[PDB]
Amino acid sequence: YGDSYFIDTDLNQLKEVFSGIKNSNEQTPEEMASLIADLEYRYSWDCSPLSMFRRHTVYLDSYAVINDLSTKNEGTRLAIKALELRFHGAKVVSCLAEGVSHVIIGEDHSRVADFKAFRRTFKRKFKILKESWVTDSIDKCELQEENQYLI
Amino acid sequence: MERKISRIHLVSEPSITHFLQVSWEKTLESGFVITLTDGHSAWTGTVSESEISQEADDMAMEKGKYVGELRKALLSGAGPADVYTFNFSKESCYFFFEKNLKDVSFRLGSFNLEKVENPAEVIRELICYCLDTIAENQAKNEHLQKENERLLRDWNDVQGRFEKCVSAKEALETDLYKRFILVLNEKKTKIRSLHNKLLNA
Amino acid sequence: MERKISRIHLVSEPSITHFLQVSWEKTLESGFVITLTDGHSAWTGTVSESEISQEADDMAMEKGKYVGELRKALLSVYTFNFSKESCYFFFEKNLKDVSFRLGSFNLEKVENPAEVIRELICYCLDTIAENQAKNEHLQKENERLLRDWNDVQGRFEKCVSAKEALETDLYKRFILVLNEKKTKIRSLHNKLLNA
Repeated sequence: YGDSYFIDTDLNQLKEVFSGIKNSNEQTPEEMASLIADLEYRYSWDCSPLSMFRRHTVYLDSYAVINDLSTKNEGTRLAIKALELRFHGAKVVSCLAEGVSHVIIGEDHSRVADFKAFRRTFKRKFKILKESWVTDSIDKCELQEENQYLI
Repeated sequence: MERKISRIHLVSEPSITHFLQVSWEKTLESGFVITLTDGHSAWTGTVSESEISQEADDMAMEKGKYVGELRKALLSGAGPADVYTFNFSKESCYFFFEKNLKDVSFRLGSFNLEKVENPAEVIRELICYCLDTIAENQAKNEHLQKENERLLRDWNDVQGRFEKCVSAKEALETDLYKRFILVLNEKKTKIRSLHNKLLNA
Repeated sequence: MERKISRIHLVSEPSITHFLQVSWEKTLESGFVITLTDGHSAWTGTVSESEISQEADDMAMEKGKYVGELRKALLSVYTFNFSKESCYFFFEKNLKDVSFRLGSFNLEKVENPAEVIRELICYCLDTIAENQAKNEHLQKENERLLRDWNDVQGRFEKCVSAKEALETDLYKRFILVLNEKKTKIRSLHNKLLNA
């Protein structure tokens, strides 16, 4: 490509080099995201303050029932939650598979009974934080340091 | 089943107030009952086969323009610019819905009225339906005010999110390009160093 | 100036209907007037100042059992026993092992049948007009705010999608150039080592 060992490419030259390289779709989104995460972790690029939810595929249980198309939650804030999740790179999923490692319910947290029942059943001990943490991305708009995770 | 409260005031006797309450029932094709009240006496309406037949065969309306006239004359649908002399003869107990259209009095409105079967069934219904209508008005007012507050707060939140995402994109393009330049320059330096070593290997 | 609306359930006899209509005005700090009207026979009586202070002092209990009970009676079970031969309205609060008399408002009867019906007609008409106007203003207000919300949702969604697409294709191009440089590094290492 246009990159040279004697003449370095500045912002504009690198932009032109990238544009000259044709852009298409040849890699699956899952594989491309996985390689992005691996490269970012290999040289500490995932620490960007705007994109940290690439690995954390948070499942939002916006559906009370399963496989029912006769209802539509109009005027609800679930779209706001989806936008907040996709701002940092997290993509929500509506179909359950084996790749989902987190289950998050909406403001209806009075369902602690099923969480208690599933703690004894599931060996995958889930982690549920307070709803203030997600609002901290708007109010504080700052990441949470690792010093909070202590004894 | 419903009472239509329409603002109306008599002209002949301003002290005595009567309501031109055309409380049409559901399935108006089946029929309707007129409701005129004064405080102590009421009146209703009946529908008969002969009455339906004469209504169909006398006025002779097939794809006409009487719906608007019904809405304006009976429900006072006209704007508060033209006064309608819908005076109910209290002394005669005769309601003639004559049309004072530019001071021309044809023989238009003259139909019989039926004796009320029970004034209670209309008086109680009116005094309960007015309260029910006020209560539901207050309820929908409160609910829509709450919805207005929710809309305002979510609009402000998503405007803030729009500003934040614009800033994030503007910083992301620049810092991504800078990181790419740094990585590629480091890789080029690695290539140059390895080539220099191989040149005198 | 306004009128309170409340619903009471009568287990014994539901075939007889009575409605309370008391217009509240002339606050108690300078005398008050209680007006009663069933919709057909109005009894407008003037209460006295000798039944306001002694009500909370005759039995000598907490004043809450009067002020709070009056406040929660308007904001919503009494048994209705109205004597037509005495023209006096009273009600007794009956519970299990608890019985405290509450209503002791003296009332009289008027003869005018036109003043009260005019007041009720004006009240209902004005309430209907004001609630319709306020409600209509509020539907229009919330509907164009919800249109603005829909527009801002759409523009935020498209802006976020554009940002994500730019991030994705920049990542794709950087990945391509990084793979190119990785292959170059591998080839140069092979040249340095094998040759």
